[PDB]
Amino acid sequence: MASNEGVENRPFPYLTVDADLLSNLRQSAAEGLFHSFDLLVGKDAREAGI
Amino acid sequence: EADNQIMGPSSYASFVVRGENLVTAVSYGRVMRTFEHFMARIVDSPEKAG
Amino acid sequence: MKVQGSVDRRRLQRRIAGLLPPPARRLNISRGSEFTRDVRGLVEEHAQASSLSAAAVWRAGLGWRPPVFGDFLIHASSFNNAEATGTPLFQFKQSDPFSGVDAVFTPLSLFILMNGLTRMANLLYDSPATLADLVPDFGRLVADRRFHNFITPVGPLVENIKSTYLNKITTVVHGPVVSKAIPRSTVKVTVPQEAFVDLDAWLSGLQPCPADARLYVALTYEEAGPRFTFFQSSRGHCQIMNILRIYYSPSIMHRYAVVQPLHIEELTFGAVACLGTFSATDGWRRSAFNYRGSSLPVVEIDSFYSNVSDWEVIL
Amino acid sequence: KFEVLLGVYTNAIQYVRFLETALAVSCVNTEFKDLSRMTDGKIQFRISV
Amino acid sequence: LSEMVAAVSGESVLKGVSTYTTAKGGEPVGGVFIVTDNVLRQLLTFLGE
Repeated sequence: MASNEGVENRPFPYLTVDADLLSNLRQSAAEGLFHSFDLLVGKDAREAGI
Repeated sequence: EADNQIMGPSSYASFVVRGENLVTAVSYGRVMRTFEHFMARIVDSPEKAG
Repeated sequence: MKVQGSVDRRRLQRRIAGLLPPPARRLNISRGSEFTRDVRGLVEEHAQASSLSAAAVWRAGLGWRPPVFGDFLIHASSFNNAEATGTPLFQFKQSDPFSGVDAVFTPLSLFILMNGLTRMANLLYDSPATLADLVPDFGRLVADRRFHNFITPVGPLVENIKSTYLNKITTVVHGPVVSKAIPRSTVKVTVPQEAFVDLDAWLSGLQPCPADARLYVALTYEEAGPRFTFFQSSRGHCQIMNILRIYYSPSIMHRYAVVQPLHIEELTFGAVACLGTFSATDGWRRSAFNYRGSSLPVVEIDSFYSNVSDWEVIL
Repeated sequence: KFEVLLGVYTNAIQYVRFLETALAVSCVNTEFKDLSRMTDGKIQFRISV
Repeated sequence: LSEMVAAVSGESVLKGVSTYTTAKGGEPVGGVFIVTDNVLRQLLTFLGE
């Protein structure tokens, strides 16, 4: 559906998980597999302010 | 009237965001006033009627 | 028991000490050891500025705005030694010989060529026949109306080294006006107060105020000869021309007799250029010249960013 | 020969602080460390009748 | 007279010297009222002490 509906951008402490997710990422993001996904380009991929 | 003098505090009352509030600020984007107080009221004692 | 106050100076000192840029690297050539030490510092700085490997080697964290200087050489008759620094000047093109003189022109010189302010201009220039010799086809170029194509704006002058016949002149072309001799002391730009029309007040919800206000320049062939006018406006390049034509309409009505039905080369009423941009919400300042016969009131404007434009036809 | 000149300086400050004024009895003064970050704040009174 | 002495005063640029004090001790002198002799006696009548 729409990109940003419930996506929170806030900087949480994320867990580093071992399994690999990168496979088929951009294609499944473009066709629309999962709803409420957010893409951020290199200028906007940082820890947000508080 | 021969007083020409009062007495007041010399430094401001400090308030700082501790960790217990910092987690809520980071995740939920809200900070409570002196979380220690609400925790001593809610979780520690069952009644503690005011 | 002092209060200690409400704000702390340690924070201010620290953050400002962080804000100061590192010093320029002097290189000491006269003494050997100082030279060697500065060269060592230079190689360390290049190692510190170009290696993606480390992070402290990343220095880009936290503008170059002098003007572009252009030097012109002119005869000592076609320029008063006393004329103030920063007056916008306009240039002319010679056909074969250009190295002899450039023949750069001043607004009072244009007022003289075109025929109070008259008396001031004569007290600057009593015998301005050299002025007629600089443009041989003045009487031809008023009619051919090609006069604006050759008068190219040069803008404010900074310095003029004074010689017997030739004059050395430094002119701001693009960028903010600034000097050179010192840590770049600033200048301002002067235009006579008469023969200048404020087109933001000529027609005077609430009209909006932009950040930047521009100065235009226009050249009009009336039956009383040609004349030049500079306009302090702010609205837009698409509206200043319309408002200017509305302004000139009473002077345009007179040109029915002079125009030629057969030859269409004379019809243009004038052209408009944009010289530069200055701060709005301020206004300008009033001063008189300090010369021997000085009676002209003059507007002078701060914060001039010289961005010259071309002549655009209006009619 | 180069001439070095001296020209004297004066300051017209006066020591002034907020708590030493009496107005400071009107308010109650707390120092918040990071106030620019706080977006909004509110107080919620509950009054029984 | 108090209005008169308030109209002046202020700050001085030099700000260096020590000022005359009363010999008994205490406050340093603020200013000088130069008058004639008759106004002097009448001011001593209106102002004793």
